[PDB]
Amino acid sequence: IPPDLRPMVQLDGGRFATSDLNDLYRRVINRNNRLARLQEILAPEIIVRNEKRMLQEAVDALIDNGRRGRTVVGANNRALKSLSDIIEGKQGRFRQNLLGKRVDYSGRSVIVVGPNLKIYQCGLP
Amino acid sequence: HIIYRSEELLGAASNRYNITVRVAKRAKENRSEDFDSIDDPNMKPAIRAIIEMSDELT
Amino acid sequence: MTFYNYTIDKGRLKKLIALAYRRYGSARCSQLADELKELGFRF
Repeated sequence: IPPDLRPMVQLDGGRFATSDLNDLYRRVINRNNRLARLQEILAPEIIVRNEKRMLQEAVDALIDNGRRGRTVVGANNRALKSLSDIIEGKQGRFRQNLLGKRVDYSGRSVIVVGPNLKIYQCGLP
Repeated sequence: HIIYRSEELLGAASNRYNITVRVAKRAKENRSEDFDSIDDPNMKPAIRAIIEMSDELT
Repeated sequence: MTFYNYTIDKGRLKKLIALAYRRYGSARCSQLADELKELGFRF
């Protein structure tokens, strides 16, 4: 994904506000560089078989977290946001950013009853 | 009397979604023709397109 | 014009609003409901 769709900003206290896509992308490359390291030094086959199984679980948790195996977590004990979990839910990209948007030139207030007026006329402060 | 002029325009037209495009396409001509220093605050170009279209309807 | 010589309820008011739509349209029907609520708020 492009990096602006996984933004990394810094807060006022100095901490960084990372996304869950950066933690799932890093699990793929860390297990892919280990597989290229084990295949170069002629590792035992019980370690290469276990490394390819974790590479299969890293991509599947990146695409749909919690579909086949167990749901991976991060620092907080909530579920990580995968690539598929941002489009299917009620808080996904379809039902919260495409079918319904927050508009400009808008506002709200409480309403009171206006008598001595007409229809097609409203009181505006 | 603007709401009485709009009900006469929507009637005898057979398509209420087509005669409102001709009002919106005439208000842009009245806005470009009113580019001089004289600007009437009471007669908007969107309101003047409804009065001029109802006078030619008869 | 007709003369309504009976006591007016809510259901008899909706027949008057529906009769003004069939004969006069929407502009005169909204003016009738605008004047009927000045009469109700006063009395």
